[PDB]
Amino acid sequence: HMKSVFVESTIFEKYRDEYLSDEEYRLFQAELMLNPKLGDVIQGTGGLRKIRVASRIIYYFLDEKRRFYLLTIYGKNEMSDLNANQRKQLMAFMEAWRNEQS
Amino acid sequence: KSVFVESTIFEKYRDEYLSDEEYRLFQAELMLNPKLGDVIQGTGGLRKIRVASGGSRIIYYFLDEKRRFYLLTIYGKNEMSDLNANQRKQLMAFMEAWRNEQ
Amino acid sequence: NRDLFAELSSALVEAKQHSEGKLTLKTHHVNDVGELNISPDEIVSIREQFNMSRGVFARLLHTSSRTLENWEQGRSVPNGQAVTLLKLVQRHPETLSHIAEL
Amino acid sequence: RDLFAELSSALVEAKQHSEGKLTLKTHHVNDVGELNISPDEIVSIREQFNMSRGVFARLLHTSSRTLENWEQGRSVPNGQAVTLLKLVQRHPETLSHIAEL
Repeated sequence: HMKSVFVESTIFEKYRDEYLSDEEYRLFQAELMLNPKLGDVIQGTGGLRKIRVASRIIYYFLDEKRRFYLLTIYGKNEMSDLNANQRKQLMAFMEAWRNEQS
Repeated sequence: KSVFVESTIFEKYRDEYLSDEEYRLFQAELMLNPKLGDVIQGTGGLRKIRVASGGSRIIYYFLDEKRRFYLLTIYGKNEMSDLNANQRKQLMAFMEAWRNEQ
Repeated sequence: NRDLFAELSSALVEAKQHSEGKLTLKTHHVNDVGELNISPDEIVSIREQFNMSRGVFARLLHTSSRTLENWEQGRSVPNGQAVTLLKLVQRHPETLSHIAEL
Repeated sequence: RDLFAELSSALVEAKQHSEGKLTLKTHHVNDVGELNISPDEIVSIREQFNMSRGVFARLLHTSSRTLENWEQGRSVPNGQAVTLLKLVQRHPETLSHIAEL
């Protein structure tokens, strides 16, 4: 048995029901479980991953020991993409994780 | 492909001995092994098979050419009269008189 | 109240008459599946109607993704029990959940 | 509803959760793992439906001899075989579904 754990942020927590049903979400947990790297990394975010599952797009981050942090969830076109400044910030933040896990 | 033909007698008394499930099962069993019931000596090809589950049940059948089972009668493991030799003789007479005409 | 010889006699003259085409008796036609077959396209469609990746679905069938992909491209033919499960989840989608929680 | 604000909030929440200073809603999920079945459980499954090795093996789309090899412990059934067997075991009605297939 390979066990995996999914930690929902409060944002993802409150907005999950409005988009993804329990079944679709269970399927999502399975799919992401078998392939942790399934979501492709956002350029310049240093390890932030994003996946589109059709209720479309999800931002998540992969930790050590098969732990997944589910950050936020929304539709295909909803909010504007992160500009390079924001990307630099996100990566800089992520380096605390990369440094702490080392 | 094989065929199960019922006599009016068998049709009448079938429900009280075989339920539809164990009947379907009986047909499957008999289909894999048509000769499963052993011939009664001196009857000219009459076969008798015992079916279990409580008490057992007895089915008298005759296996014809082209894989068709003639199901004659059915009753309980508390057995009816084992046929008098005269009766077996008369039966084989009818069977041979049937066979010769072909 | 019930006599064997009489019954066998009646049933055998009945049977004779039915063979002559001179009588109609309640009849069960039964043919057994010799083998089940499934096309690659069918495997793909089955996997697709559940909205599943090769990996997850293959995990459910307790086989490798490579193997399933080999079935799907026709480089290999799934075994008998495999085809049985596939046909089973094709007709009865409920069973895949059963398999999952097994 | 801005994206960067939510990402930042979620990420500092995540940092604190890793630190252990915060509780978040979390799901523990485990795999299907592997299945295994004893020969005696197999023969018990066949005996509970009161059917011969022939018929049973027909439903399992296999030879009687193979089934015998399983039941006598002379052989181990493949993955889909064990799956199917377990399925019939826990959900007997399945055996009928397979029949009418």
